[PDB]
Amino acid sequence: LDFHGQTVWVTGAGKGIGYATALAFVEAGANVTGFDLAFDGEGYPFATEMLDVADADQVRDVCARLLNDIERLDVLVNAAGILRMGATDQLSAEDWQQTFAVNVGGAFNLFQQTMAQFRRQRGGAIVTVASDAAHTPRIGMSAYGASKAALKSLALTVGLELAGSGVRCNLVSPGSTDTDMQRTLWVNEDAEQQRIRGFGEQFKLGIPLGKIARPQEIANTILFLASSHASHITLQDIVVDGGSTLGA
Ligand SMILES: [Cl-]
Repeated sequence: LDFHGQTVWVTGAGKGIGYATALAFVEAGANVTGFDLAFDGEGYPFATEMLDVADADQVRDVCARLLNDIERLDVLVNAAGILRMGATDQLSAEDWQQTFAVNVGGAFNLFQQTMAQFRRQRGGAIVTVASDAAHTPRIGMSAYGASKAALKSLALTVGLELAGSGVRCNLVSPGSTDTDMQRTLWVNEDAEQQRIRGFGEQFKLGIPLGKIARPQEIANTILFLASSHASHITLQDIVVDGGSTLGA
């Protein structure tokens, strides 16, 4: 999958899926810029822009600055996100509000500052990282799954709005993935095997392929959706979860 010479932006690029994705675009030849709240590593194989995707003004400022110097934004990847868990009636107000400002507002702000650019150049590709929790109700994640469902719907209507301009807009929806947020947030030790088996009691199915996702495996799916191999694919959402939702 060749991306040589293309300008690619990736949010949440500091860790996990976003970092894996930004790195994959570099390994595919692209000119990559990663955006995130912090970049605490000592080095990054892409250019990096500190940015709070929930701060609508900061997004306007950084995008205006970078759009001044780039002809063309070939690929935008929305991968920012935060996970706040709890039963619906126990979730704190802060957790509810920041879940939405990040998981939905983040993209919203990026769309508001980039959609003119996509209309100007008349093409390119967008991929947004939703979640399996947007395809199926998840105990403990009512708010998180709902933000990712709003994100998906936002991204699809944006896709319909730009299709006249020839912009393809798609989503990937990951299941359980080996990340630092997932590792720490497990704590049950053999938690990785308990996830693969499933939790019948909470109506959460196991994983038929018998393994959890690797971040590179999400990133590769994004690269396909961003590439010209997917030249007739728009408004689709690919679930990457070993089959755990049985295709839902
Ligand atoms: Cl700035």
